[PDB]
Amino acid sequence: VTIGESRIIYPLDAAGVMVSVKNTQDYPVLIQSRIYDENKEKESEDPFVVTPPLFRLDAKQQNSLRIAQAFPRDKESLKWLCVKGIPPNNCIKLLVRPNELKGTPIQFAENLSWKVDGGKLIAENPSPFYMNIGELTFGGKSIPSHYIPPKSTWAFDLPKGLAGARNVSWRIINDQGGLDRLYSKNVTL
Amino acid sequence: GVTIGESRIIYPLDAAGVMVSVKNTQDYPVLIQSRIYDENKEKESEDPFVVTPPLFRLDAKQQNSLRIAQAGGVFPRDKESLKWLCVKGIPPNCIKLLVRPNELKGTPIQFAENLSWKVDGGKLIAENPSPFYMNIGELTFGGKSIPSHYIPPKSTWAFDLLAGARNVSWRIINDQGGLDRLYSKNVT
Repeated sequence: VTIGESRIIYPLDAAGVMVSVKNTQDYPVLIQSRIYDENKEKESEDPFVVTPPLFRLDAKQQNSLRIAQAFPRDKESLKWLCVKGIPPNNCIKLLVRPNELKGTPIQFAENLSWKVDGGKLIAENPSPFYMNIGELTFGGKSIPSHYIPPKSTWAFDLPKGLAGARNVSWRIINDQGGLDRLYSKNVTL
Repeated sequence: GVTIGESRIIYPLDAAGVMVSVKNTQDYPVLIQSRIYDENKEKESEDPFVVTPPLFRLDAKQQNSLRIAQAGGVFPRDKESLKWLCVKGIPPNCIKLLVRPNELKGTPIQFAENLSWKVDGGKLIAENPSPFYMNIGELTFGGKSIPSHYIPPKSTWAFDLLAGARNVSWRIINDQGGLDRLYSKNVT
């Protein structure tokens, strides 16, 4: 059972950040750590280097990884750190954040606007931060979470029975991995 | 299996409640039992917080959320207080809960450098003058790793241990659950 949802905030053009990994089992695991693009696809040339990229983490052991940059300055960019283990898969958001950005995601959570078209509920995020939805309800039905990209949109597939629905509520996940306060709006017609 | 970073919950002292998600990573359903404990993971006579729902079903790979609401504990306004939320998954995990007065200026990383260190009685003793828990993520003394423990606010922590050694290096864990920059000092 996991509590909360960690994310890594990488200040844009920092030389690197350190990240702790822990083996929760009483057996050793070989872990491979790699940074992927926002869709967990391997990039042509990795935008980040992880050290050690591959090592043996013994039973109950904790170890630090170095993540080093190898980007727009008006908004965040999303990558993923994925740690894959086998005997000798956990993906976490790596939010590349320009120092130029003012404020934090919770200050912009209320600013999402919503439309319905083509059977989808579409969020618009005018802010420079990923609005990482952690709870989403439309017409009283839970909708699976997905981030709303900065200065962009995200369109959610809807379960049956929601034609005509108006009422959306949401919570973002804050930088600390917790769920923020609830906001409620009607869909713009 | 392999956890990345270390989540904590920041509870503003004046807040009615906070919310956190819980996920069942197994391919079978479990019943989630949640409770709040004191800083030593022991039950209090009257729980200073209430978690709802205290018991619920999470099916395979499903997630839901818990509400943690203060329930009458009187917390000081001059420093942080530490509690634990512990969750157990049962067929049909503990996280720090840091109570933070709105009166406090700054965040932990702004005071991480201010730890000072002494050695007495075979222990390495950290002094934390700040009003925040300094949650150690990495600690070395004389080049040897020392198991981490929080350094409580306006107080101290003594680590079991190197008689000649004077050089301490440390990283705290920031509010986001990540490792902060490295600091080095010699003991006083």
